[PDB]
Amino acid sequence: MLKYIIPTIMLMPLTWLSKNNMIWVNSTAHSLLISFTSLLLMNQFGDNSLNFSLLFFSDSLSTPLLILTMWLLPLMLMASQHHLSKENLTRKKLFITMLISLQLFLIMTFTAMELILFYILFEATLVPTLIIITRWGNQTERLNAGLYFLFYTLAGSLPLLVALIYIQNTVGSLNFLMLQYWVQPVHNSWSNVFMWLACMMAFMVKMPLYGLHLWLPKAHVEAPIAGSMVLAAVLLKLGGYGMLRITLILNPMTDFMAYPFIMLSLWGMIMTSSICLRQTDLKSLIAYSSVSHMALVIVAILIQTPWSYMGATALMIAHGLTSSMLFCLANSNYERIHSRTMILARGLQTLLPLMATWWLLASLTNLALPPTINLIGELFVVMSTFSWSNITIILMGVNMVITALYSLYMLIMTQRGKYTYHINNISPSFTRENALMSLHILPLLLLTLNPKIILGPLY
Amino acid sequence: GWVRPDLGDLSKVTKVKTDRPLPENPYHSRARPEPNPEVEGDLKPARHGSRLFFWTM
Ligand SMILES: CCCCCCCCCCCCCCCCCC(=O)OC[C@H](COP(=O)(O)OCCN)OC(=O)CCCCCCCCCCCCCCCCC
Ligand SMILES: CCCCCCCCCCCCO[C@@H]1O[C@H](CO)[C@@H](O[C@H]2O[C@H](CO)[C@@H](O)[C@H](O)[C@H]2O)[C@H](O)[C@H]1O
Repeated sequence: MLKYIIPTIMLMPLTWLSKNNMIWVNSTAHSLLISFTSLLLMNQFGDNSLNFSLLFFSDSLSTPLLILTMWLLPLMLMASQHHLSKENLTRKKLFITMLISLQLFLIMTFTAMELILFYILFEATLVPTLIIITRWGNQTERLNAGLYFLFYTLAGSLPLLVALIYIQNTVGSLNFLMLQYWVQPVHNSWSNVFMWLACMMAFMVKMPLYGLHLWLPKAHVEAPIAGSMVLAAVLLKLGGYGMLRITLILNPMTDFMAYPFIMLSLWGMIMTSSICLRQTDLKSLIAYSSVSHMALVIVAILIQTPWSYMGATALMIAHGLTSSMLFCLANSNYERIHSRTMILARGLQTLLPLMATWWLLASLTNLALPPTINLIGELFVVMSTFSWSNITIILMGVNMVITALYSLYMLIMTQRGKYTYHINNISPSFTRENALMSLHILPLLLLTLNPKIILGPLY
Repeated sequence: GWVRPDLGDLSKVTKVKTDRPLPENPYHSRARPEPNPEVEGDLKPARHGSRLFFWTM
């Protein structure tokens, strides 16, 4: 992985040694070049994962997440450089450094072969993320949002640290390849019930699981746009990726420990979808949309079927691009009217016709219009949960209906109707804003032509 | 014919011949516990280094 780790680090010298007026051009261009080379990770085999060294390996699960992560860095740079224009030069370079360091921790997190190396990097992403939210957020509440984000995560992570170290003691290793062959079954006992909880609660909080999700709408509403992009696109998927790996050693206890969390997700997804119908804040609506989508991922990981794992892998990638696009779309409105109130600026399709096309495409992927990968992921999950229990189609069906209602409600309220009279600073969409939107939707729609590369190890 | 010893004579350490056998275990000592088995051999590099978690050295 050094062909990706090292050039990612070299982005830091590049940013700091760039001319004062070229920090965005240089960092954006060279982070796109790194994104290009990440496609070499798709040298995947039918039987064996791609194991580079004792430290790093890349299978079909981590490969698409790595490519999503490295694609997101250039997009985040494009999305931030407007609202950071008045920033002090050094504080602009420190902002970019926080994003580069986040990418560094992320690509190492997704390829760590040892679970305790995964834990440290998994935890290391907190610091740059927290600093972005609290230093470069705009509102007073960004400070409270930082604390909720920090302490929700740590409340779960610290038990996970104890469980992993206990697992290394008893099994002798935490290398994920070794665990595949040395895994022993988990037999019922209160001791194992809490080993199971410690291994899964840290990841449940990151997804987040319904009930434990309150940190997420706070963080999104306060984060800067680049922070919201990485939060929704990648950092949520650290929970999913971690769960997909650790469940290997939790069998067969996962048979009955899953029930309380499937119930929370199946019911929680209807509850958070319905919350979206009455949200007044556009960013908060998108945040609650992520909770509903990630509920499906939690259910799919817990029912442990080949179809559900394929569906979860596609959902994580599809959600990553769609939710990131939606936050970017809402941000472009915010940079004009400087409010997140959804009902404030209406009828924008009249004033920004092409940006209204992006709003349409983003909404269609969010409601999972076939054959988007949003629909492929969501459909595969629904097929597998139906076999788990037929009655789940009722809850899946209702969520699909409510998901369409709030997706098109967001489209209709902001883009259609009459424009707000007194709002007269809706300038024409910039090239930067249109290119940012297209760099989200075009790769998302292109992946429909070749969806096998985002279906994960069980394809 | 008794001669008085000189100053320093009676404080001399003298040798005495005896036909009594020297005691073997005057303290009545028990047998001393055996020492811990000595660790000997050629110091080789640690196998695969520290082996602490993920570290490869
Ligand atoms: C620190 C870089 C990562 C930054 C992100 C932070 C990640 C989380 C940090 C927590 C610790 C996790 C570190 C994980 C790696 C440690 C395990 C390891 O790397 O193996 C032992 C390592 C030898 O590595 P080895 O596999 O043998 O490869 C040899 C290549 N010549 O031997 C070692 O342990 C030392 C290696 C430490 C890794 C950094 C040092 C690498 C050498 C580059 C130093 C810079 C040299 C250039 C100087 C520029 C001056 C301007
Ligand atoms: C979000 C929170 C989710 C909470 C989920 C709760 C799951 C509850 C699981 C309960 C079953 C635990 O597993 C159960 O534990 C006891 C440990 O005493 C084991 O049984 C053992 O202790 C009991 C004492 O009660 C003895 O009678 C028994 O002889 C002994 O073997 C059982 O063999 C095992 O079946």
